[PDB]
Amino acid sequence: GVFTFEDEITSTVPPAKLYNAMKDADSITPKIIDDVKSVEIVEGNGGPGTIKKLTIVEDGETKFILHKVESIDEANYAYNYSVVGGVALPPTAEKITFETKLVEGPNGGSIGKLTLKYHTKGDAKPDEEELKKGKAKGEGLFRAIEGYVLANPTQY
Ligand code: NA
Repeated sequence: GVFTFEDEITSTVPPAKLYNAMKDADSITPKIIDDVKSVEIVEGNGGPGTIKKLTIVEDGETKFILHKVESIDEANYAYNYSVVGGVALPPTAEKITFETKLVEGPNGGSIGKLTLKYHTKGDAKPDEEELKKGKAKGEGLFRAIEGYVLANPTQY
């Protein structure tokens, strides 16, 4: 089955602008996040079903993570993807889905609605520790994109 967790975060960047930057996560992420070295398309054209391979060098040792693009809704500022392979994925999980939806902020910013879905093998409830890592990962990407936009205002 599926275990679901919601999280909400705010930004000072307006949603249309953040969303445009998200589309460039593949090039933005390696620059901002020290451990991320590259993001490469294994299969597909960037649309749903696309598989991406992230190369990371935590410590001094290389690691791969695999993402699958699930859906996009540009009009509603949504990007959804799943972790589908790599040591990030525990054996009790078929996949971990990260959904991001941006809405308008009261003062010219955005509200990020982050949804985390764990598809477990035999309805294995996620660990306090596992979730913690998942919450941090989703929050980390959002901050990486936001940070790039705030640091490079002419870009978007
Ligand atoms: Na990097």
